[PDB]
Amino acid sequence: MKYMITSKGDEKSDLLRLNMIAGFGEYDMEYDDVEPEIVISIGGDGTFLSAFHQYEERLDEIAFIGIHTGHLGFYADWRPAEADKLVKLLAKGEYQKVSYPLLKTTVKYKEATYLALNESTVKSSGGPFVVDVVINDIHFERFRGDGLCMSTPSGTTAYNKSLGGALMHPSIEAMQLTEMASINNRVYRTIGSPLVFPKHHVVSLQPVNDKDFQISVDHLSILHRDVQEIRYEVSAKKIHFARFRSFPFWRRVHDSFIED
Amino acid sequence: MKYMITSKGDEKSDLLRLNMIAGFGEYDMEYDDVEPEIVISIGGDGTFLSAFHQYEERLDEIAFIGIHTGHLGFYADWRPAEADKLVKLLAKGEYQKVSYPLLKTTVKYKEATYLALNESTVKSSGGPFVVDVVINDIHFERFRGDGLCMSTPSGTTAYNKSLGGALMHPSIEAMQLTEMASINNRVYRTIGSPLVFPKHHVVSLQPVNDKDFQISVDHLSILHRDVQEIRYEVSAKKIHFARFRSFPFWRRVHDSFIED
Amino acid sequence: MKYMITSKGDEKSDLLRLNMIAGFGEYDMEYDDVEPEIVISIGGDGTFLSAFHQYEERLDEIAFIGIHTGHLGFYADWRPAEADKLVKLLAKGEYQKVSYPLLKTTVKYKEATYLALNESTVKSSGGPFVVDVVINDIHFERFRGDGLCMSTPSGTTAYNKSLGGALMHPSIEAMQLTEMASINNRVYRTIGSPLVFPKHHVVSLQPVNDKDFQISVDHLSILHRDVQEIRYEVSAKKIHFARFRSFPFWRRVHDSFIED
Amino acid sequence: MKYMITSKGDEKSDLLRLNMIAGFGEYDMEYDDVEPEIVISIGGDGTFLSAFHQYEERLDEIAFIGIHTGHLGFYADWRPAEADKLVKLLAKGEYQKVSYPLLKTTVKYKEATYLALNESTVKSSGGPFVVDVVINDIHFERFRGDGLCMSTPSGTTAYNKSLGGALMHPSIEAMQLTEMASINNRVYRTIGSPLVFPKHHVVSLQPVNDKDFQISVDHLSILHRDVQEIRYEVSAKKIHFARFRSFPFWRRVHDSFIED
Ligand SMILES: [N-]=[N+]=NC[C@H]1O[C@@H](n2c(SCC(=O)NC[C@H]3O[C@@H](n4c(Br)nc5c(N)ncnc54)[C@H](O)[C@@H]3O)nc3c(N)ncnc32)[C@H](O)[C@@H]1O
Ligand SMILES: [N-]=[N+]=NC[C@H]1O[C@@H](n2c(SCC(=O)NC[C@H]3O[C@@H](n4c(Br)nc5c(N)ncnc54)[C@H](O)[C@@H]3O)nc3c(N)ncnc32)[C@H](O)[C@@H]1O
Ligand SMILES: [N-]=[N+]=NC[C@H]1O[C@@H](n2c(SCC(=O)NC[C@H]3O[C@@H](n4c(Br)nc5c(N)ncnc54)[C@H](O)[C@@H]3O)nc3c(N)ncnc32)[C@H](O)[C@@H]1O
Ligand SMILES: [N-]=[N+]=NC[C@H]1O[C@@H](n2c(SCC(=O)NC[C@H]3O[C@@H](n4c(Br)nc5c(N)ncnc54)[C@H](O)[C@@H]3O)nc3c(N)ncnc32)[C@H](O)[C@@H]1O
Repeated sequence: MKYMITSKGDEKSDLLRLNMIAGFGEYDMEYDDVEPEIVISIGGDGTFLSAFHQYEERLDEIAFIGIHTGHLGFYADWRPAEADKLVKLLAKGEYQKVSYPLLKTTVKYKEATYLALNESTVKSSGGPFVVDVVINDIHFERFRGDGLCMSTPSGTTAYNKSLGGALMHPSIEAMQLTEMASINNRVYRTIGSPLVFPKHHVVSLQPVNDKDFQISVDHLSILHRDVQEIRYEVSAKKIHFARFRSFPFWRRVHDSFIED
Repeated sequence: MKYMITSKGDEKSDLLRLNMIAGFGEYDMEYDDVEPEIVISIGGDGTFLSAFHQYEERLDEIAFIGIHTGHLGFYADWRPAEADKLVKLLAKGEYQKVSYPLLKTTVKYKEATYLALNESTVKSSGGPFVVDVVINDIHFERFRGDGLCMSTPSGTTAYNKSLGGALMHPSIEAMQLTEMASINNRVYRTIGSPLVFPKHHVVSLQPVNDKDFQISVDHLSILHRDVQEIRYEVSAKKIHFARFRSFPFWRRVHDSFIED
Repeated sequence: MKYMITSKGDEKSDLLRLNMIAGFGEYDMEYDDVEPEIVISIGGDGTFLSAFHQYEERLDEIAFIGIHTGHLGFYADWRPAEADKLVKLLAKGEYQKVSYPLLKTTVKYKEATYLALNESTVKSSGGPFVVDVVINDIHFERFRGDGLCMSTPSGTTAYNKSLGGALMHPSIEAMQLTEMASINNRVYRTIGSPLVFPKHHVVSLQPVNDKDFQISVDHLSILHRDVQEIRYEVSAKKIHFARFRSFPFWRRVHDSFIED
Repeated sequence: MKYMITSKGDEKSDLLRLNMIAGFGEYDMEYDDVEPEIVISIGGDGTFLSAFHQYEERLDEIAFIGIHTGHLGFYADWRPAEADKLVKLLAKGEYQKVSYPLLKTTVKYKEATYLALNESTVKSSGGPFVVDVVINDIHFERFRGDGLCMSTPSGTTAYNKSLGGALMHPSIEAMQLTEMASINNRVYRTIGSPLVFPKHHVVSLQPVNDKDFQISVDHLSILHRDVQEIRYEVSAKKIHFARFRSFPFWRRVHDSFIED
């Protein structure tokens, strides 16, 4: 089975990568970073993010594995000392697949589309941030403030969390929108609360004056000029994980935030 | 078709109720508050809550209608001046059904079960509130504070909202747990963020010292003594609404909180 | 110099108390719990609270000392192993005084007055909590929700903190009001933000319907019936601490919440 | 008495400015925008901000007046239709002075100092924002997130408010620090709560890796490279308002946020 391995780049991660490759050499496993069926990421959640985007064009043909070298990561839930056990199980195909929902972002000017594993956020180019929020073609509110964040289920433990958003189990096909320092006057009104949308619901952000926005997708952040619309919806695409043992999302949340 | 009508009790509501009954008299409609197929609530969301609990034993045989007399209610989304149009459509059966998820609460000592349309909350009898939160048999945290609130999707716009919870579209089969003034020390740790659970996930609250709790279910609030466990899960039962026109949840949220 | 010692009641605290008394016996120190000039509290912040209220009638003649036996307390900032050094310094009068502001609460029906070291809160007797907030005789808002909390500066690290309140340096003569799960509709409006008031500002809570309130003052909580007004203001009275070394408030905040 | 008038620039504001000048011509009043004793700002709070910074070098020789043309502003608390009454009172010197505290910001690389009427905030140049917070020379925390905001008392109703900060009466000489989307892990810890500092307390932000910061002061925002320290403290300088009638801060808060 074709596979590839990305690395954080530091000494610890590269040597672990080299050892796993040597181990894979003792099995019927072909290293291939062009069309792998298995992508192993060694490092943190930031390394896993990169691995995901590196292969976002063939998400349906890939099963991802995360190794943390590293504090306990949400995506990288494998200890380094378990690497040898890992190469074994991967070789004999003793694993099933677990899928998480993704977020689709469409920027219309032409138009560009992006896929997020964590979230996509929108900010202004420097001036004040003012946008109209439209839900399924119905004007919901005019948001004034620092920006808006639209998170996937697995992304709720990231940026979303810092903004007061709720943590959602990744078996729920939804996206969550949170506010960033909204102005609430006797003249300016936002909902304040995070909003959780189901599949097929479309949230559209529309410029009021300034048409330039700094739009981020996970770790990537690009300036978009002359934007007519930003469109959010639960993607039809999903990310597939290879799971060899039980590591429940809530236990992962506990170990990362409460006590490990 | 059998039907019944509850009223807020004030002059406006009772007279509207009497007029609708007279109108139903002009059709093949039998008033029956023992086995109605249609329950019409005239008043506010508090009146609708009562109507729901009054008939929670036959939820699968009933379609609910809410009339607000009344500011725009989340459950009571019919204007009084539309009552005559309402009686018409109900008579000719020109309506489909919309269902919302419900919350099941199980209190073990024996055990009692309750059904919530909005939420179920837990507080102490007076002393400090300390409970262990267990998710699917795994200890998640030890909560210290004022209490915990477990909300249905449609209930997220109620008490849940005041506690910083997210608003969830009621087509999502989930429950949301929020904290009430949790103590977060260098010794006491809670997740802080709201938690959204899917169907079949079980959240269990377990006493640490005091075994007495003030437990609320929607408008009802009873003291429970010698509690061994409080168990939350998305109910297998659902509430059924009769819908005659489009009134989207998000538009309802907008009209109630942003601008009507 | 007259002195007295209160104890948490457990083995550790009582024996420490007995040892300190024996140590004081080696100096010109008279034990007196009726008119002490020095009150030593051994236990936690809950024990210190009790010591304070036990002697709130002679606050200007007393210097308080807190010993934690015990995690690091905000009021009890002395390690048990430092007790012997403590008895020494207290005997030779090698200490200056540090004062913190207090909160005065006046309940009118007749009227009762209370003094708080941490905070005073107001809740309903069971029904909904609705009160008019009047600042210096000007109606500020009508609050609907679970309740209101008025905190002293040193109390801001307590209940106030759990409600989203700010931490205030105790050299600032002020009181801070925070909300408890306020309902914010398109019909019900509260400020949302905590409010910090200076000396001589008077905040008055006035019933709208229900005249019965559960009113707490620090650890004490009594039901008041037929209340006409609750009045908050920075007290003219202050609590006096005896300080032998530098232990800055912000360092105390750090050790309690960040890392000790 | 020397005076000057700034304007929002729109038709309404300029004509009001021209009329007031004509009115001042009927009295012993000399227009002078180089050394005015009275600065009148016509527009919004953004116009008042500009007027303040335009003359921040002679704050002790100036009394500011704000006219809103305009919704009710916090600094611009004069209705346009009251302009004629205003010119009268100003001419006869029938006014006393009210002073609000200011915030001093010192950026060391050399060093630059800035004065804020509302707040000063710090963000990263694009990468992650990581800084060490030092209070009076004692390391308090390592902040990871979007940024930090340090607000004056009168500024608490602005940006500070959107970040969950408390509203402080401007008679209190203090500054308030609030967080912007802080990361709180089991490895990263911030206080979370807003912090209110008194006069003479110094808060210092120190780079951990990236030494470049986008630093804002009210409406102004400049990038600073190779920063060694950002230092916050309550300024010795104060802004002076000319007051002709009672318009209490809390009433101003009410009219702006609750109901006008
Ligand atoms: N910057 N940053 N992130 C540091 C933390 O991000 C973590 N992380 C990561 S990836 C690490 C990384 O480099 N991430 C870039 C991410 O930082 C997040 N972020 C940003 Br941008 N601003 C943030 C902010 N202000 N607070 C918290 N997180 C923020 C946001 O999720 C963005 O995709 N993914 C998750 C996840 N799903 N759940 C919980 N944590 C996650 C890493 O473990 C690390 O601990
Ligand atoms: N108390 N109260 N509730 C007043 C508001 O509750 C509204 N309401 C109602 S029912 C009215 C009533 O009497 N409700 C009792 C409910 O009050 C809510 N509640 C409580 Br208890 N404490 C609250 C609090 N502190 N803040 C806000 N809501 C609170 C909680 O949802 C409880 O079930 N249902 C909803 C709903 N699903 N979404 C939004 N609003 C709802 C009514 O419209 C009314 O405006
Ligand atoms: N309940 N309780 N309190 C537990 C914590 O209170 C601490 N404490 C105490 S006293 C301990 C005690 O028994 N306190 C009763 C206090 O509990 C606080 N409280 C209440 Br009531 N409800 C709370 C809640 N929901 N969350 C946090 N604190 C709450 C409130 O301050 C009340 O006066 N004083 C302080 C203080 N000034 N700053 C920080 N912590 C303080 C103790 O150290 C203990 O860790
Ligand atoms: N951007 N903006 N501000 C719009 C509002 O700022 C108001 N304003 C102003 S000045 C208007 C303006 O142009 N201000 C620039 C200010 O915007 C504030 N600000 C920023 Br930057 N980001 C914000 C944000 N995300 N949310 C709220 N306010 C924000 C911040 O206070 C900054 O100094 N001062 C006050 C004040 N002291 N209290 C309350 N409101 C104030 C104006 O009335 C206007 O309604």
